[PDB]
Amino acid sequence: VTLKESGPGLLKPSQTLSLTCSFSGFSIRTSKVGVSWIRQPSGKGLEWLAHIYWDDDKRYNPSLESRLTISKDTSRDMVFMKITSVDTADTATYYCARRGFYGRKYEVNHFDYWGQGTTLTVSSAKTTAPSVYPLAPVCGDTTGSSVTLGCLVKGYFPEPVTLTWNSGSLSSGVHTFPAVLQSDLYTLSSSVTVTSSTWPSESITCNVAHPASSTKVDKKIVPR
Amino acid sequence: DVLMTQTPLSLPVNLGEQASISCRSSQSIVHSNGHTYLEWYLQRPGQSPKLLIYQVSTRFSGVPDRFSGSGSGTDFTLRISRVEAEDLGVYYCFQASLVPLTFGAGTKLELKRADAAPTVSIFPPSSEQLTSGGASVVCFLNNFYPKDINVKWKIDGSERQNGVLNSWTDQDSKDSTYSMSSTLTLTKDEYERHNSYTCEATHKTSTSPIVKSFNRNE
Ligand code: NA
Ligand code: NA
Ligand SMILES: [Zn+2]
Repeated sequence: VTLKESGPGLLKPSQTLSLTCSFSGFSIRTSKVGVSWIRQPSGKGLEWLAHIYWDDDKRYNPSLESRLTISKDTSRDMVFMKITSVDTADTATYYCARRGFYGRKYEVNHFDYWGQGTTLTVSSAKTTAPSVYPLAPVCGDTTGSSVTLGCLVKGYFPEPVTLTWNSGSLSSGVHTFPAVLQSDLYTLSSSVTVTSSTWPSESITCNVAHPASSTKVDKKIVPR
Repeated sequence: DVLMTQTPLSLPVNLGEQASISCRSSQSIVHSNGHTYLEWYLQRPGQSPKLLIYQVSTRFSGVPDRFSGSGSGTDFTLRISRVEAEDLGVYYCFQASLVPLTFGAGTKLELKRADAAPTVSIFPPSSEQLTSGGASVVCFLNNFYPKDINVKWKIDGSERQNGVLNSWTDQDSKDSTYSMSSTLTLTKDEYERHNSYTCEATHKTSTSPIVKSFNRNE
C-alpha cells in the first residue's frame, strides 16, 4: 500500500489549490476505506481538512469547509482536494491519509497509511535573488577570546538557498537558521564563532547560492 | 467543537527513562456506536505521521510494546516505558469521534541535558543594507539549554515588538542545546533616529537579564 500526494508547489494568493493523492498496492473501490486530507501549516501542528468515505459521503472541517471540495475517482485510484482562494496561511505540507481497518471490522478504523506529503508555499513574489549582508560586531565586542560573525540572507524567493563559510572550510562553530517566510519572501541567517586570533587576521566570508535565481554571492565580513 | 489539550507540550527525557503524555478532551469522545476514536500519532523529524495507538489502548501493527495507551471519556495517557532514540519526535493525540476531527497541539519528546547559558551576540546593520534604505539588527543566542527563553528588543530603552523575525534550530544532535536568531528590521531613517539598541534575554541560567547592546554611533 502506497499513497503519494501531488500539487502545484507554489501558488499566488487567490488561486485554487488542486491536490491529488494517488493510491497503489490496493483498490479504493474494493477496500471500502475512507480517505482524509490533513495539513501541517508552517510552524504548526496537524489539522484535519476533509474526509471522503467509500460511498462518496463527505465531511469537512467547519473552520475551512467553505473553501474545500473533496472528491474521488476510483477508476484512477485517486482522491482529490480543491481549496479555493489560497493565501499565506495555506502554506503547509498537505498529507493524504487512508482510514483503514483490519478486514473487515469497519468500526475499528484509523489512519494506517499516510503519504510523504506535498509542500505548498503561497506567495505573491516572483523569483527573487537574496540580498546578502555581512554582520560584523561593534569594536567593543571583539575584545574577548572568541568572536561571533554573521550573515543575513534577506528577501529571496523561493526556497532554498545554500550558505557556507569560507567555501565550506569553516564548518565548526556555525549555526545556520531555518528560513522564515514573511511579507512574501524568505529570510535566513547564520552565525560563526571563531577564536579572536582567527579573525580579522584571516578573512571570513559567507557564500550564498540561490539556484532558482542562478545567483551566487560571496560577502567578506569586514571589521567595523 | 472538541478541543484536545496535551500536556506537556515539551517533554525532555533521558533515553531509557519512562515518558508519559496527557491528552484531555473538552467533552466525551465516545462515538454513538460505543467506540472511543482516540488515536496517537508520532511524527519523527523529516517523516510523515505514523499511527501508534488506536481506540485509546490498542497498538497498531509494528508498534513496540513499550508504547501503551490508557484512559476513558475525556482523559487519556500515552506511556513509553523506556524511551529509545527512534521515539524522539512530536506526538499528537487525535479524536475522530466528532466532526471536526481534532488533534492536540503536539508534544515534542526531546532530550534532557544540563543547563547551558546562551552565548549572545548583537549586530548592527551593514553599510550595504543601509544604502538600500533598510536597517536590520540581529541578535544570536547560541548553545543554550533549556529551550525556554524570552528575548526582547529595546531601542532607546523602549520595547520594540514590531518588525521582528525569529528563527530557532532543532535540538543539536551532538550537544543537545538550542540556538535562536532574532532580527529586528527597521527603515534606514528610523535606525538613524535612534541611539541605543539592545537584545535582552531571560533564561533560567541567569538570575538577571542577559543584555547585549550597541550604540549606532560607537
Ligand atoms: Na463496535
Ligand atoms: Na523611532
Ligand atoms: Zn467546542
